[PDB]
Amino acid sequence: RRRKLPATIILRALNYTTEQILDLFFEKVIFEIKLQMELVPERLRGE
Amino acid sequence: SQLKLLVTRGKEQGYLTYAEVNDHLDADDLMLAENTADEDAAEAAAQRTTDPVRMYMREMGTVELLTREGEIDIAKRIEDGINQVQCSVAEYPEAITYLLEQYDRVEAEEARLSDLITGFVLAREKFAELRAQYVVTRDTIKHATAQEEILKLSEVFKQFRLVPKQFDYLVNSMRVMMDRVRTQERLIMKLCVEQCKMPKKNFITLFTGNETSDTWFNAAIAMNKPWSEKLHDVSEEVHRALQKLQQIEEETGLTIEQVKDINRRMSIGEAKARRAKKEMVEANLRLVISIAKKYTNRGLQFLDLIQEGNIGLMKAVDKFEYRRGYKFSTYATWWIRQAITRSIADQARTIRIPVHMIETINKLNRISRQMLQEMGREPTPEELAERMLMPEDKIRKVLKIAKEPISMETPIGDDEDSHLGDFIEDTTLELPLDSATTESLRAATHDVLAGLTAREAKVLRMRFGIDMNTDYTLEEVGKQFDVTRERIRQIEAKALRKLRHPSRSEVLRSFLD
Amino acid sequence: EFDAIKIALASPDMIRSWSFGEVKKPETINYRTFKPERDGLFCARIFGPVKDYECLCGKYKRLKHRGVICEKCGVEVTQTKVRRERMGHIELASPTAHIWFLKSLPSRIGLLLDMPLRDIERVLYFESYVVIEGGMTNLERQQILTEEQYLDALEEFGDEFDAKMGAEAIQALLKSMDLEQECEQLREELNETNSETKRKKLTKRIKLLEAFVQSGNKPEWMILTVLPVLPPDLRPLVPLDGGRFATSDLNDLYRRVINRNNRLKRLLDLAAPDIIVRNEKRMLQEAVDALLDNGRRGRAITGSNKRPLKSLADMIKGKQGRFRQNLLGKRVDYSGRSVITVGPYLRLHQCGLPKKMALELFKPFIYGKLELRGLATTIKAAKKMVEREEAVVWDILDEVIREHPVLLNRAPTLHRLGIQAFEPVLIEGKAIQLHPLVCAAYNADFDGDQMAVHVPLTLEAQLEARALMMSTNNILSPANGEPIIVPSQDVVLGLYYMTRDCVNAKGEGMVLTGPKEAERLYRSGLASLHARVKVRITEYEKDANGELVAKTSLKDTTVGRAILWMIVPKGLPYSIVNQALGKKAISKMLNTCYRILGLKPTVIFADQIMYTGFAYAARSGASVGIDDMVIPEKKHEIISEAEAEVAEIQEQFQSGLVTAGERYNKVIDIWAAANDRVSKAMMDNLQTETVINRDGQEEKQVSFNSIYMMADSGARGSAAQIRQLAGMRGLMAKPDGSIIETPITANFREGLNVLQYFISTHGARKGLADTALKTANSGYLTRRLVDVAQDLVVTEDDCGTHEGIMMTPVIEGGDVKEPLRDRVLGRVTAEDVLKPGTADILVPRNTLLHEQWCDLLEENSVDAVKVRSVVSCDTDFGVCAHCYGRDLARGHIINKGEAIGVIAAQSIGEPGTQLTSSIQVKNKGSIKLSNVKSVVNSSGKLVITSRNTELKLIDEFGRTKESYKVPYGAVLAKGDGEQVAGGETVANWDPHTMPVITEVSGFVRFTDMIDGQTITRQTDELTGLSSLVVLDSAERTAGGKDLRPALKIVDAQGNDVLIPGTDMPAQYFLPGKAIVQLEDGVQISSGDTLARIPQTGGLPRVADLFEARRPKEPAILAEISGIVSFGKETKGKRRLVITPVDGSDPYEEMIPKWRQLNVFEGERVERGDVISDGPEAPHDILRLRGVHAVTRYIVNEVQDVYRLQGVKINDKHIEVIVRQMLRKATIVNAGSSDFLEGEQVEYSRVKIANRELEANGKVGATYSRDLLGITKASLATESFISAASFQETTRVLTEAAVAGKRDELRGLKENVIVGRLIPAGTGYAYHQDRMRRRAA
Ligand SMILES: CCC[C@@H](C)[C@H]1CC[C@H]2[C@@H]3[C@H](O)C[C@@H]4C[C@H](O)CC[C@]4(C)[C@H]3C[C@H](O)[C@]12C
Ligand SMILES: CCC[C@@H](C)[C@H]1CC[C@H]2[C@@H]3[C@H](O)C[C@@H]4C[C@H](O)CC[C@]4(C)[C@H]3C[C@H](O)[C@]12C
Ligand SMILES: [Mg+2]
Ligand SMILES: [Zn+2]
Ligand SMILES: [Zn+2]
Repeated sequence: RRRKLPATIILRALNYTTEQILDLFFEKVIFEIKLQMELVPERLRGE
Repeated sequence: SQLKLLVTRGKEQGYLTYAEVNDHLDADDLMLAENTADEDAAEAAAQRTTDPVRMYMREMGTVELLTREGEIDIAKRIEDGINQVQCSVAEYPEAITYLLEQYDRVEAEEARLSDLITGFVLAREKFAELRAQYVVTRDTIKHATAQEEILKLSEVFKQFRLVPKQFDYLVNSMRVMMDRVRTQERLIMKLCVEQCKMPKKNFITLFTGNETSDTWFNAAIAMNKPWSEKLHDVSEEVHRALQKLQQIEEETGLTIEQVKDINRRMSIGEAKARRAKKEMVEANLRLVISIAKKYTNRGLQFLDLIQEGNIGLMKAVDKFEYRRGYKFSTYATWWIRQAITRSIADQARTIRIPVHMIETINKLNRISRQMLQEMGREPTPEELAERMLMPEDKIRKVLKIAKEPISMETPIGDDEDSHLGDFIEDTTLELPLDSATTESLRAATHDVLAGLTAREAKVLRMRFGIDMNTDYTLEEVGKQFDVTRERIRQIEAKALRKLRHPSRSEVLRSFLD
Repeated sequence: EFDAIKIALASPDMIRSWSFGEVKKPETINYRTFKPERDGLFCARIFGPVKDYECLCGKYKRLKHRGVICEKCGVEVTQTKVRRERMGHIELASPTAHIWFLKSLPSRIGLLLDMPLRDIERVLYFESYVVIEGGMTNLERQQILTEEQYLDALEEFGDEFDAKMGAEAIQALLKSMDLEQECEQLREELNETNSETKRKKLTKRIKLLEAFVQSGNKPEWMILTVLPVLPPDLRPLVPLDGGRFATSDLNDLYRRVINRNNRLKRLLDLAAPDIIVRNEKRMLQEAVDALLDNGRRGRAITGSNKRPLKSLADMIKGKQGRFRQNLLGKRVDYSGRSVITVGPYLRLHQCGLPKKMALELFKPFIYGKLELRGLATTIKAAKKMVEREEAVVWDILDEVIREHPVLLNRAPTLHRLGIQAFEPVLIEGKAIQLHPLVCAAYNADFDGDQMAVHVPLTLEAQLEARALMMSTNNILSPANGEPIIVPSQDVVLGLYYMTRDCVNAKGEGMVLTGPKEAERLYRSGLASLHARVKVRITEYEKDANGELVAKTSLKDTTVGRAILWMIVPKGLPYSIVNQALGKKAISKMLNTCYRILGLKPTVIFADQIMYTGFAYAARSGASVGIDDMVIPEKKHEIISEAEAEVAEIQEQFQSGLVTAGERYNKVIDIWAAANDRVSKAMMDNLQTETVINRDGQEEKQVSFNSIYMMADSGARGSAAQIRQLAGMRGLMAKPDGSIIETPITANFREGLNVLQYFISTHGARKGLADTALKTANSGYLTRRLVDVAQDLVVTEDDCGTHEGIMMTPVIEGGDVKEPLRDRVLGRVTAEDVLKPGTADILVPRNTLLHEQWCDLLEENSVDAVKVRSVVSCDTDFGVCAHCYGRDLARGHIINKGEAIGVIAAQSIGEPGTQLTSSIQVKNKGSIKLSNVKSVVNSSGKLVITSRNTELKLIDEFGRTKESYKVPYGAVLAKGDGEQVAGGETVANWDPHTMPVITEVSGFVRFTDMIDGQTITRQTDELTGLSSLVVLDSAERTAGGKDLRPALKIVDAQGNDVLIPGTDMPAQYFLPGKAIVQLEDGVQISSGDTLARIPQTGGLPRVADLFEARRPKEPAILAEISGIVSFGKETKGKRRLVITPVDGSDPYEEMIPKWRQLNVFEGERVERGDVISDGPEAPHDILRLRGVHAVTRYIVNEVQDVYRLQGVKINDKHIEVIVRQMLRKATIVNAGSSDFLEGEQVEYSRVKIANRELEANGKVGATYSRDLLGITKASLATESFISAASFQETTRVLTEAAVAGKRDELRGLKENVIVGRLIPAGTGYAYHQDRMRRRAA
């Protein structure tokens, strides 16, 4: 209950890189080239 | 900026949480919180650690530790300093005369031989040699060869080692003599310069070079200048100062410029000693703080312990020599521990307990701990006396020490935040009924004493201080009544007998019991 | 003896003058002999001898040689109490700053030096140097020079350079500072260019420099050089039983200060390194700071018990300080307490006192009597006699008690009736007997309560108790005029049972000769207490100037009424007792007796009523059984029907026909209806019974059921409790505030099961907690109310003013809920009450309106009077008796000296714990329209053309009975000047969309209307019509954004139609989001809708209404009369400008666009009108409307909170608090006075200042009144002794000391602290005489 700090700091304090953090907390989409994208029907719930 | 956002939020809501204030922001945090509550304005809106210990740590930090050789140089510096002042004071004449007079007084059995001197670089033989040199040198003041004789006298005087107390006494005596000379000189300068605008150039030309005769002032009065004419009005005080200076010159037996140069060298040496000692202590502050962390909960606050430790270090650094080779961290810890322990034993409890009694209490506590661990249950006063070698009454007396006074604000009510001090009564107040009884007794005595011949009433009021300013004896009331100490006793006895039987004194019987 | 108190700063010379010696050692006492040490904190030389007339050694130990200083010890031979009066001093080695003048919020030191507080702190803690009068060497005074900067500046400067560090630098700064010259410089600055804050800051600086110059202090006195030492006996080291001691925390703090000071003095001789001396000086500053105030700058120093030590400051402030714990309330001699019992045999003026308590409390009186009568010779014999409790002692005690009042008090003293004086009657036992009728005054029940008893000592105190506080003097409440001595619960039941007829009782139809025969028949068993008979009654009337003429006639009554008539005094009629006599009939009876006859007959009557009620309640033998709780026979049917309906609703919802948010409400309504039906059936079955008969036929009569009798008479209970006993327990709530849908369908005659009881517990816990919280809040409100308005006192007989409030009945739309009699009774008319026919004066002037005048006014049917009020009183420093009214507790015009502020505060705070479209007329009268412009619409009826139209129903008697508000543009069936019948809806309107309507008829053309710049194309597909919707400024293009839609009216001849009666063109600038429906060229009838524009309570309401808080969205009022206009748009908020008819127009306000304005830019408005709509503000009303309008808004807005809960208090008490709220005036023009332009001054001072000045050859100063809250208005006290009592002590003493303030005790809270007579009551004459002699 001391002065507030951004949460991600602690993640870095556990020896986590930014790429690893984004991998843990987020999903990803990909593209191919021209400029073709692999469509996943479920993801596009609003488009 | 950041404070402005928190203030805006607080104004909008009228209240704030600890987390919000802390994020948007130990002693600095408390100070900021206190400032924020100010509004619930302009001064607070516009508005290091404040801990006396953190600032001390900061100010100490800007220091460099000393290695083994790092002390040696400093040490030698100190010696040079002291050596210099010795050579500065070896030339003072009156010092040797005072030493000889004190030695003669000691020889008159007024003090121990050894207390006078801490040896030399045998004591009676060296004193005899010193006396011989003094007698052969004092009677040869004749200028041409006297300087070499005085130099030899001082050189042989150097072989001696003097007690610090009397050496410091001689130094202080020389200092006060120089202070008197300088005060007279300053009075002369103020009465001649400020009062008459006497140029400094004339003072240098005349005062300097001789500084003994009155030609520098008396003969300058006819220089044909306004300051010379104005010096007539203040010529009396300047002449008196000149006479005092001439008298002092006899004592000094030296040129005042030489005295000034000697004092300058002494001051330089003293400053060198001082700077060396400061450099040494600044480094050793770390040792002082390191030692004084084993006495935290003893009644003294950490900083007081640190300051007492600093006194001990300053004493050691003055009593440390590199001949022995003790790494300071071994000759110094002892003084630090001694000082801290004595200070704790002198200013740690409100009702002061002497040092020896503190040691006795600590020893008793240690023995009690050992006994409790060993036997298992507890030691009793008889067993404590047996194990501690005491009459078993001293043990009880030591156990009866008053411990530590209870804070008078200790919340004891537990129902209305009552304090222990609300339940302590005033035991010296006189009950209102006893005051009324005293007044009634006075009235009864006044009533009864009016029922006998005026002479008897006067005698009884004279003997017993009834309404009188003070008591009186038989002979004084006899002087009052022109009789001698016998008829007065008889009349007093008659009156007491008259008041004795009932029907004349019955309410008094009621007062009696 | 002194008559004033002065406060200032102490010079070192002054501190050395107080002291008798210097404390040099930190020692207190020897650990072996326990004697004071030498030069220690407890020293006999410095502070005096330890025992009366005795040196420390003992060589001098007699009174005979007093005043001599023993040579061995040096201890003066005097009284030991002198140790309680002598101070010492400690000469600090180095100066120390005073924490009060450093860490205060304004930071007096920094303010005076004009330096930031952080600079001062860092220089204090030996961080950076400061240049003091550096000189012409390129240095600036008060410049921070860190160690390195100072070192490099010292080089190249052979001059001294005048730089220092620590508190010595601050002291040198303060001592060098010159105040007159700096004040002159600041005057020069103020003369030249002025900025928004530059002029303000320079004025503040010059003013505070002037104040400090005039106070007589010197700045350098803020830096301590000598420290005073408190006398030893106020910080005692006292032996406790055993070898233990107890000591005050001040001994520790003084020991620390002395230890560090001595260590520093020792250290400065060793020539230590500067690090050490700097640390020592920092520690010394810290220790002195901790001593003066611990826990304010850093961390609080703690002791062995690991608690923060109490400092000197901590001994003054707080609820446990000298100012509050001991000076305003303390323990008292000659007092006792005990449990209270009933004692129903007593008289209203006497109580029952145990013999043991009476013997203990009156001991000195008994000693005096025994000695006087010769029973005892000395006081010791008397003591022994009373200790043995001989026989003569009790006769002496009975003689002492004869006529000696005692004050009885109960702990929660909410009003002044919580202390009352009674005459003791000695009883056996150990409980106090309290008269029943007084219980309600104390709020006391006999289930374990306790009372305290005090005995007045002096003749004056006894006479005050007999004449002011006696229980027979306080029979009327002081909050209103109603009696507070009403019989409560069992007297009421007895009198109800006695006077309660029955259909066919024994001895019915008899004809008695009077009350005596009725009692003789009832008592011998020949008649029933309720048998309808004819009795010859003789009653007296004051149909003369007090003559009591008699009339004898045969009344038709019962035996009970005839018997009860024996106790009624002469003047009253027989119709008072000729009824059922519930709870309120008895109170009306007592009130009638008091007003007609007086005080003594009322007291006698009340006692007789109590006795008769108790006797006949016992006689009836009324009990409570389980058969008295009659459950309805149809309850099961009602519950089953409700179950069926709710089940049908649930299954309908299961079919997806209704949203759950609506089925919930449907179920709630079903259960509410079922509960109402069950309650109605129960009450119908329980309130009537069949009896037979004079001839033999069934006849109904009111029930004699016991529960119904208790509820109906008002003795105890209600319809809700009976509903829970025999109906159904009802509908419970939830912790979230929701109402659980399924109710408790069981009563208490039947049992609850586990779940129903669980819900009941949910409710009960919350009830208890809420009670506790309400009791907590209602005390804080009362404390604030007393603090703000304590010193108000009646101090004049007539100010002569001709102004006052306009009293008229209060009407909330429909019926009237407070007649004129309640609001006008007991006040003083400010103007002649002309007859409603305007013939002659009905009530001349300055006539206290008592009951007769109120009856006269009611008879003539006047509905508006002008009554003098406190808030408009011309008296200075107090109020006059004529502008107040009458006492309300004595019945006559209030007396001079009476403290009305405390009474007002107590009356307002005492009831705190209790408190938690279309228009249809209703009577046959005449419609009267006020503030409305009329016109005839196309239909031929009358349409309102105003925003403040008021409709009143003036009956044939000319009295208003129904007041209604009608919005703009409503069709009226009838109008003014035409009689109407009942049930006629004289007005109706559409409460939707917008009331935008036109005023004339004719062809409409879209003047200054371009498509694509101000409108959008949205055709009405449903109807096929084309409508031009006006978009907003943002969406529309800039091509025509500045243009507005104007629809001019034209004719078929091509001319222009203008506004009738004026040449102003007829254009309507419609705002954004306006749907234009009608096309151009389509004639419109009058009033056509051009555009269909779319769209607390309880105690906290009272507390936030006396604090003058501003609501969330205050409705905007018209700042100035003039044509409304607009300026630059969308500059954060919409801008509006009002241009007067001729006057300048410097007013412009950033009105937010969110607010839905109710005025168009082409419509003039006068000041005080509403532009927006919403809650009003208390401050805006005072500024726009006079003082009489803000007071009216308050005395009516807080009286609504009390009326809902049934609490009634007089309006006098709310106008007393308001008078103290708006008490400061702000000056606008200085005039020929000596007042600054922008200054706040007491309104009393400015009023008299220009009054005398105007009488001379000068001109007075204008001003504007200001309104504050009760917490901000109580901080403007002009005495620093009453202010420190309830404000922050540290702030008040710090500012009063620098200002050199002196206060002459003139209030009620200051003479209590000092211990002299208050200037309010019996002490009012004493103070006036003192002022008279002092003036001489
Ligand atoms: C929370 C309240 C604490 C308070 C009730 C406790 C805490 C310490 C207790 C005192 C101390 O022991 C010192 C004394 C010892 C003697 O033998 C009896 C008296 C003496 C004052 C004690 C009484 C009491 O028991 C005290 C005040
Ligand atoms: C529940 C509160 C306890 C309180 C009523 C009891 C518990 C301990 C009692 C005090 C201590 O004994 C220390 C002192 C002893 C002296 O002899 C008389 C005074 C002294 C303060 C006592 C008065 C009182 O009786 C105390 C506070
Ligand atoms: Mg109770
Ligand atoms: Zn003595
Ligand atoms: Zn008045």
